[PDB]
Amino acid sequence: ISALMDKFEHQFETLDVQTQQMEDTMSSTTTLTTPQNQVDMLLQEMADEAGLD
Amino acid sequence: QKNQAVNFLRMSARVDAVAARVQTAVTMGKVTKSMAGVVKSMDATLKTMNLEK
Repeated sequence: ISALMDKFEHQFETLDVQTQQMEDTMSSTTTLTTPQNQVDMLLQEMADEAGLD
Repeated sequence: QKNQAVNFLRMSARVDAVAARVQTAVTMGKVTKSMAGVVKSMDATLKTMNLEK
């Protein structure tokens, strides 16, 4: 059992790195459609007036 | 979502334009065929109906 469990840790650890990698290429391919600057000014836009409604 | 809105909507524009010109092409086609039709029927009916008779 214990062996099966450290095997478990290692296993889903590899899951997480798979995830991370995938999301890097996946978010660097469509990245033309989400500038950094635009998001900055947006988040700021909804920052200053955030709770003012 | 917003930049996608721009991109898609742009495609909608240009594709719509080609759609229009294709429309013109088809209707032009119909007119051409039908016109050929009247020129011919009227011609073969202009041979036995020739003005002297």
